[PDB]
Amino acid sequence: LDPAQWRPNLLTSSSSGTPPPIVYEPYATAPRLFGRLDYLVDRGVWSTN
Amino acid sequence: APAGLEVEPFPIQMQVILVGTPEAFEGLEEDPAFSELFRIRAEFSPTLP
Repeated sequence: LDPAQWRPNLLTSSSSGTPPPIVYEPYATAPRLFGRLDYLVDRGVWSTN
Repeated sequence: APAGLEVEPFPIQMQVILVGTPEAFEGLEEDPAFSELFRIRAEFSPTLP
């Protein structure tokens, strides 16, 4: 059982609500909009979770 | 690289003094963002009295 593959990945948290989350993203490239999926290298093997 | 670093935005305290031949700016003044950022045109007279 891989501990990394079964863990809730924190994206954000709201300590607020006034003001609401205002995300100005002027560099709206796909990695900067939808997020990145980075990988770990294990002996030349690409892995992700 | 498998995974980079998420570098946060940095408030810029420097000021940029570009230097260029006028035809080098003829191809760079087309952006309205250029006019908004660089506002002081220090233009050298090619001929002195």
